[PDB]
Amino acid sequence: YYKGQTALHIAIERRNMALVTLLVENGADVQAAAHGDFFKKTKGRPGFYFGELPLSLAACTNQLGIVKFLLQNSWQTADISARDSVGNTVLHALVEVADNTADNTKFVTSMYNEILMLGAKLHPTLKLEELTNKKGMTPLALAAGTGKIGVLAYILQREIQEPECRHLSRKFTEWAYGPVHSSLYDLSCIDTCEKNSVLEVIAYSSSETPNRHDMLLVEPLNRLLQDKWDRFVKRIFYFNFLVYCLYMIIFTMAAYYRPVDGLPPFKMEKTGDYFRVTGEILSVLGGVYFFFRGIQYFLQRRPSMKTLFVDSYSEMLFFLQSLFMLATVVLYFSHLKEYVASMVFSLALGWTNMLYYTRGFQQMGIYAVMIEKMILRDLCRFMFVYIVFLFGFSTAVVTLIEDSYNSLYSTCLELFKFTIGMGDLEFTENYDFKAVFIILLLAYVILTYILLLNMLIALMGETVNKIAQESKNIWKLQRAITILDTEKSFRSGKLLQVGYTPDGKDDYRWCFRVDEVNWTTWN
Amino acid sequence: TNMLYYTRGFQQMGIYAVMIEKMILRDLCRFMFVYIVFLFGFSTAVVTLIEDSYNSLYSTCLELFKFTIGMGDLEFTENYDFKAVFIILLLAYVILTYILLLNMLIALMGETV
Amino acid sequence: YYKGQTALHIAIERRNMALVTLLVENGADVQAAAHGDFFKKTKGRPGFYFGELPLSLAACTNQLGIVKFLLQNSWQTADISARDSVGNTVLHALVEVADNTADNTKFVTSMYNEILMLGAKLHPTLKLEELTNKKGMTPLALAAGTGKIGVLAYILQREIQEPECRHLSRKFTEWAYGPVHSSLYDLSCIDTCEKNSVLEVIAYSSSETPNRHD
Ligand SMILES: CCCCCCCCCCCCCCCCCC(=O)OC[C@H](COP(=O)(O)O[C@@H]1[C@H](O)[C@H](O)[C@@H](O)[C@H](O)[C@H]1O)OC(=O)CCCCCCCCCCCCCCCCC
Ligand SMILES: CCCCCCCC/C=C/CCCCCCCC(=O)O[C@@H](COC(=O)CCCCCCCCCCCCCCC)COP(=O)([O-])OCC[N+](C)(C)C
Ligand SMILES: CCCCCCCC/C=C/CCCCCCCC(=O)O[C@@H](COC(=O)CCCCCCCCCCCCCCC)COP(=O)([O-])OCC[N+](C)(C)C
Ligand SMILES: CCCCCCCC/C=C\CCCCCCCC(=O)O[C@@H](COC(=O)CCCCCCCCCCCCCCC)COP(=O)([O-])OCC[N+](C)(C)C
Ligand SMILES: CCCCCCCC/C=C\CCCCCCCC(=O)O[C@@H](COC(=O)CCCCCCCCCCCCCCC)COP(=O)([O-])OCC[N+](C)(C)C
Ligand SMILES: CCCCCCCC/C=C\CCCCCCCC(=O)O[C@@H](COC(=O)CCCCCCCCCCCCCCC)COP(=O)([O-])OCC[N+](C)(C)C
Ligand SMILES: CCCCCCCC/C=C\CCCCCCCC(=O)O[C@@H](COC(=O)CCCCCCCCCCCCCCC)COP(=O)([O-])OCC[N+](C)(C)C
Ligand SMILES: CCCCCCCC/C=C\CCCCCCCC(=O)O[C@@H](COC(=O)CCCCCCCCCCCCCCC)COP(=O)([O-])OCC[N+](C)(C)C
Ligand SMILES: CCCCCCCC/C=C\CCCCCCCC(=O)O[C@@H](COC(=O)CCCCCCCCCCCCCCC)COP(=O)([O-])OCC[N+](C)(C)C
Ligand SMILES: CCCCCCCC/C=C\CCCCCCCC(=O)O[C@@H](COC(=O)CCCCCCCCCCCCCCC)COP(=O)([O-])OCC[N+](C)(C)C
Ligand SMILES: CCCCCCCC/C=C\CCCCCCCC(=O)O[C@@H](COC(=O)CCCCCCCCCCCCCCC)COP(=O)([O-])OCC[N+](C)(C)C
Ligand SMILES: CCCCCCCC/C=C\CCCCCCCC(=O)O[C@@H](COC(=O)CCCCCCCCCCCCCCC)COP(=O)([O-])OCC[N+](C)(C)C
Repeated sequence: YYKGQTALHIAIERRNMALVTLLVENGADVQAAAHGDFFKKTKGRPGFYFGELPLSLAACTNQLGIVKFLLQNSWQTADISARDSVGNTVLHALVEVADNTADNTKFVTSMYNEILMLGAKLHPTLKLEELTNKKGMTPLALAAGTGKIGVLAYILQREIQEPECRHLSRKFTEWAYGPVHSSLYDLSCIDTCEKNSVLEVIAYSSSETPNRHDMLLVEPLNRLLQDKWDRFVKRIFYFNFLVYCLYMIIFTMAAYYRPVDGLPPFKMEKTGDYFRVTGEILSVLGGVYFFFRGIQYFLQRRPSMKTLFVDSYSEMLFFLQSLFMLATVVLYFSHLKEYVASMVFSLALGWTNMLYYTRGFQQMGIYAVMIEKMILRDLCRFMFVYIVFLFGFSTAVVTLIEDSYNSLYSTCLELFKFTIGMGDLEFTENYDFKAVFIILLLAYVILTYILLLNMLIALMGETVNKIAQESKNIWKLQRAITILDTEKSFRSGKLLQVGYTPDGKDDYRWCFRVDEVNWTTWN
Repeated sequence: TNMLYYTRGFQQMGIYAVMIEKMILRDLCRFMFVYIVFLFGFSTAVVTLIEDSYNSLYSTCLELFKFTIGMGDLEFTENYDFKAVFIILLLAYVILTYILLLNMLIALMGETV
Repeated sequence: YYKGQTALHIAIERRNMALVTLLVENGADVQAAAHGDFFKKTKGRPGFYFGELPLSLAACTNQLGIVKFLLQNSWQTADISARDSVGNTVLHALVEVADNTADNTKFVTSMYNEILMLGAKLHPTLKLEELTNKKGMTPLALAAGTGKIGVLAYILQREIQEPECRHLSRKFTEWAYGPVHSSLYDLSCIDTCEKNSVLEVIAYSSSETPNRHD
């Protein structure tokens, strides 16, 4: 629990820089391995993780005066990389500790700056940040995966104004003509990475992973995806939308002009049945595509059990459409007319799934997201209570009905008509007590139609006030996944020379030119 | 309808005519795209299921425009083969268009104002 | 791209008022014609437009101490009208540079005031603002067409309290009886103009033309 904890960790955590000097002189190392349960991540534990090592403790402790000592001393030669039981360095661990609190953000980014410079002052034989833990995650990708927008904003916009420590900048200003100043944001492992690009870790994040939808508003990401969109994804996406529209046009007439005379599999006799069979072939193949394209989404991401049903909603409804399609093949060869039952569900899913492709458009794509955030937030709450009432008063009505509205379906059906403006208050005279029948419908009308539908409109109006910004930020991620999937299924930015590493060479960098214009920054 | 031009000589009415513009384009265009996707989506799905004169894409698209104006019969055909399909598919239509998307329009149309 | 750019434009843009003094003494004119693609409007170009002329550069640069020098010197006699490849003067160009940012609004209107007075101190044989570019647009109509509400608010409400420079005011207070004070806003080329009244350029503006409705 307190395993590995030396007296030097006491000298640090108690904010006593004097004894940390003395304790290492006695032999007690500064590479001490606090592999204790208290000293690992919480995961249901009241503990604190800092990096398993003294240097990592002081960095995560509001202790800068100490951290410089753990390196600059003659007694011990504490390695600055110095991984732990999980591979995390001081820089990794210094991302594990961030909480997105503003007071924590200002602190971690200040400290995170200082160890980098110190890691360059002593020996440049590094690339600190290109080290990975035992999840194969750099601190950059670790702040993106763990949802640490504050650190991510720093690492991307990192500019250090001094000669030796500018190679570790990743925001280079190239030219300026007064108010105009032009940056050269580095793209190394934001879009092109071997392991865990920033974009492949924001967009493809698990649903919790906080601030999934804010991590892209971090400049240059909103601006780089819009470059990929305007350049080589707007053309492909609108071609994906074409083929899907044509596919739906083709699966629709092959469904509209289906046979009605016999059993399946029907047989080709006339010319017009050769045009539909292709319409049926070209229909099913897309259902193999959206099937395999859906299986891949559950084998090249392998999202958890929860992450089938909390954030993958579109990918489900194209896969689900494919299941109703590949149930429509099994039952068109099983000699069964229930393929139609599956086939109309495929159409209904299919056309509704145009509401996917309207994410290539801002005001329409935000609209498609509000629809999501109403189906789940306002319509689920509604349709639970509405079914309680509907089935509540239905039973109460069909109970009262005797001796064919003496049925629970038609009563639940006739009471669904009050809500669509088609309720007869006289759909039965087959009862024994009229005040009961009508007090019980007026109770239904008042509670469901007058109150609860109109209440839905109110809920549904309080939601729009809230998700106006969130749904734009959910829209840009949906377009991001569209950009990234297009890439995996064109290199952005040019290979500019920005400066020089502190060993003599040209620091070649793939960089994204941005052009801002201020009027108080005359320098 | 072009009287709604000349009501710009009046403040509270002329502002009203401008809100009408900024709803036709902002809220009703977004609505009537998605509404036609659903309408034509579920219509095809219904007239597919219909056999042997509601075996038509017009009248089905027409009868499904009646759920939104409060005139939708959930029994405008018995000419089908599967009733759960016909009614799950209309309730899907009603819930998505009438209960959700019209009432959502009112919400959008209220955030605009 | 950098065409026409002299070493004097360097001495200005680098905010060095000392070398601008020396460089004109060597013959390098202060009517220099920076007809370069970088020095024209963006229209899909990462450039900066200032007015194609040094006097126009410093006016659009957070440089007032320099602008008075480009006129008040014995070595060269920089014309204050001094049109460019598109006809814009310092006053026109000083509207092209406005962005409606509040920090830019306070700046351009302060500077836009100063060249007018200086344009009156040296020689009144002008009507600076009644000069037009090659679109037939004065700086007034150019701030209305280009959507520059901050400059437009200045030019219309322009009142300068001093004897010689009040003819360039266009907001004259006539009478006052304590709390009551009565203005006389000038209407010359707001409603009655030969070319491009302010109202005929706000209302009849293209749809982008920002702040049409403000
Ligand atoms: C026999 C089987 C019986 C059935 C049960 C089996 C399980 C059901 C399937 C599981 C799924 C259930 C879905 C329930 C309905 C709601 C769906 C909906 O709001 O999804 C919006 C979605 C948005 O994008 P995405 O999801 O990509 O974005 C996500 C998302 O934003 C996330 O928050 C962010 O992390 C991030 O942005 C990104 O990760 O976009 C679309 O889904 C495309 C548009 C599709 C239309 C959306 C409208 C709703 C249609 C529902 C009804 C279908 C049509 C009628 C069918 C009739 C009967 C057959
Ligand atoms: C997907 C979500 C639901 C959408 C649908 C929404 C609609 C409402 C929900 C409908 C769902 C339930 C449908 C009925 C289930 C089978 C029994 C049945 O049909 O009737 C039984 C009758 O007696 C009853 O129905 C009362 C017993 C309760 C059954 C339902 C469980 C309660 C939860 C669910 C209820 C919701 C409560 C609120 C929920 C929080 C048996 O009789 P019968 O089969 O009719 O046989 C003919 C009898 N005859 C010979 C006399 C003619
Ligand atoms: C102004 C905006 C629209 C307003 C109207 C809104 C209403 C909905 C929109 C209606 C617009 C389309 C109307 C149909 C076009 C002609 C084909 C036709 O009539 O039916 C064809 C059938 O098969 C089909 O209709 C399926 C093929 C798709 C056709 C439409 C293209 C998809 C986009 C548009 C669709 C929207 C999708 C969502 C949009 C994002 C051919 O058959 P028929 O001609 O009937 O011939 C009689 C056949 N009989 C002998 C068997 C009896
Ligand atoms: C094709 C979509 C293009 C999209 C753009 C246009 C926008 C869409 C807008 C408007 C729609 C306009 C067309 C409406 C149809 C009327 C004409 C017609 O087909 O009549 C025939 C019906 O046809 C069928 O039964 C064929 C059904 C499947 C067709 C799908 C294409 C086939 C695959 C290849 C496609 C090419 C792939 C390349 C695509 C680039 C008449 O025959 P029938 O006597 O009714 O007999 C039918 C069977 N029955 C016995 C059951 C009755
Ligand atoms: C080989 C037959 C040739 C003839 C076919 C005739 C065409 C008839 C149509 C459709 C019939 C074609 C077969 C079914 C396709 C299923 C739909 C599909 O895949 O959609 C995908 C297209 O992405 C593709 O890669 C599609 C395949 C390439 C297009 C080739 C045909 C287009 C020809 C015509 C070209 C235009 C010129 C015509 C006039 C305008 C959609 O993109 P996605 O990335 O999958 O995103 C959705 C999935 N997600 C939500 C889970 C992310
Ligand atoms: C077979 C034929 C299939 C149809 C052709 C399809 C292929 C060609 C498709 C698309 C090419 C481009 C279409 C025009 C877009 C205009 C832009 C616009 O107004 O955008 C605005 C609204 O969004 C819309 O207006 C889009 C409306 C829905 C999609 C286009 C209608 C046609 C498809 C319907 C019929 C489907 C059913 C089948 C029909 C038969 C949003 O603004 P923005 O523009 O995003 O502004 C930039 C903001 N941003 C940079 C932050 C993002
Ligand atoms: C037989 C017996 C049947 C019983 C009755 C059957 C009723 C069936 C229906 C609804 C059942 C009741 C569900 C109540 C949910 C409460 C709202 C909620 O949590 O909203 C959250 C949605 O995010 C989610 O993850 C919840 C999604 C709920 C189900 C989604 C499927 C709906 C598909 C379509 C089907 C709909 C039409 C149904 C057609 C019939 C958002 O909430 P929030 O404001 O953000 O706060 C929570 C924050 N949080 C997200 C971080 C947690
Ligand atoms: C919100 C808190 C939850 C409350 C839930 C409990 C509430 C329950 C309340 C009341 C319970 C009892 C009501 C029914 C009477 C008993 C049955 C009976 O014999 O009926 C008979 C007595 O004849 C009548 O006319 C009906 C009696 C008057 C009912 C109206 C007053 C109550 C309405 C206020 C309702 C509550 C308001 C609440 C406001 C907050 C019916 O006969 P008829 O119809 O005259 O003749 C048949 C006609 N025929 C021949 C044409 C066929
Ligand atoms: C959040 C809580 C939710 C609510 C929970 C609690 C429930 C709240 C809900 C409903 C409760 C309130 C309504 C009570 C209904 C009584 C029914 C009754 O008795 O019918 C009997 C009327 O009997 C008569 O004697 C009629 C003459 C009296 C006039 C009644 C007023 C009209 C009622 C209308 C109400 C509609 C408006 C409702 C607007 C509110 C039937 O007998 P009859 O033979 O038909 O009539 C006599 C002969 N005659 C026709 C010649 C006259
Ligand atoms: C053939 C006969 C044709 C009719 C005669 C037409 C000619 C005579 C027409 C108009 C003369 C004046 C009418 C009264 C105006 C009252 C002012 C008022 O209340 O204004 C308010 C509401 O706006 C309205 O009340 C206006 C309502 C619509 C127009 C007038 C109704 C008659 C035309 C309908 C029938 C058409 C169909 C044909 C009918 C046969 C607004 O406030 P304000 O007043 O603006 O306040 C000042 C604010 N401001 C300074 C910022 C702006
Ligand atoms: C939102 C995400 C998208 C989901 C889309 C996919 C959803 C698709 C769901 C389901 C797909 C399958 C449904 C139909 C059954 C197959 C066809 C068949 O044989 O039907 C028969 C089986 O008899 C029945 O009674 C129907 C079976 C029960 C259906 C109700 C449960 C599902 C409702 C929940 C719906 C989803 C809730 C979603 C909540 C989130 C019909 O026979 P009948 O009617 O009994 O007899 C005929 C009557 N007659 C003789 C008078 C003529
Ligand atoms: C965002 C996502 C959007 C949604 C997407 C997913 C879709 C969501 C939408 C709809 C899905 C939920 C509804 C399922 C409908 C089933 C239809 C069916 O099976 O019909 C069969 C009923 O078969 C029976 O067995 C009836 C007895 C069971 C009671 C059923 C409850 C009432 C359903 C009412 C529902 C209305 C209320 C709906 C309120 C929600 C028909 O057979 P029958 O011969 O007529 O009946 C048997 C004999 N009897 C009459 C003597 C009893």
